[PDB]
Amino acid sequence: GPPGPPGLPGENGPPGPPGPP
Amino acid sequence: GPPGPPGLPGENGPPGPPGPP
Amino acid sequence: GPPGPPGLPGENGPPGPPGPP
Amino acid sequence: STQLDIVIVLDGSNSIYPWDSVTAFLNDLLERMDIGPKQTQVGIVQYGENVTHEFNLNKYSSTEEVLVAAKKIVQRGGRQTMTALGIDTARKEAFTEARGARRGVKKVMVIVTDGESHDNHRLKKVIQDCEDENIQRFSIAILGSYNRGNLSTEKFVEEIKSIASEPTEKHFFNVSDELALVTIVKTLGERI
Ligand SMILES: [Mg+2]
Repeated sequence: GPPGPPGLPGENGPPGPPGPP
Repeated sequence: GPPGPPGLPGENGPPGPPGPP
Repeated sequence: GPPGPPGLPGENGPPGPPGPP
Repeated sequence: STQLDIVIVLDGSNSIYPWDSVTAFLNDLLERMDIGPKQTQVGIVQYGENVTHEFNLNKYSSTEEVLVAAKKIVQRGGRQTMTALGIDTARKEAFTEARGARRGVKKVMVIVTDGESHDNHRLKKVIQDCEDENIQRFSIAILGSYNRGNLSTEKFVEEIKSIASEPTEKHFFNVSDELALVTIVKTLGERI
């Protein structure tokens, strides 16, 4: 019949890079 | 009609923004 | 029925460290 | 005595797709593994938001038992993936005598990852620990992000492949590589 419910969202992304020193 | 199962999960999030100067 | 749509991507990662002056 | 202490740590978080993929990879792994009446003890551990244990290391004595156990441990989901906790909890809570580990005969640690190292400090501490204790560590990468273009997945998994300072050809493998599993066993024949 009809399609199922949407999947679960992913996990938090990786940390950002160091700023301009 | 019988509904389908849950969809595929989400991928990991995008990298964080660059740090401050 | 068929599997549901893919889940949303993960949340944006944390900001990077400050550039050591 | 061709016996050895092997642990496999898998993740079933949101970054991982249909568990049929890893169970098929584990299927082919256990199939090639020579799990006799008293040799090749493999423990399957699942991680994510916590570390769950379904079977013990010396809970079986046959390829068929470990193969069934591997596909029996199905992860329905995980809030996050903590690679560093997988390595940590495996060398202590899986490689413990009360959990069926031997007297320390060839400590083999096989872990899967997708690329989510939120803390390199914890994993580096466990790495230096297992490096001093000369544990045979193997890291497998699973690709299941669809890939909507050349986003350079190499720069995403690089963080985990750098865990081992030794040749990546004998430490870092892929889920879609069956020769990788053969490479593990052939090099596991040695004492290190
Ligand atoms: Mg994950």
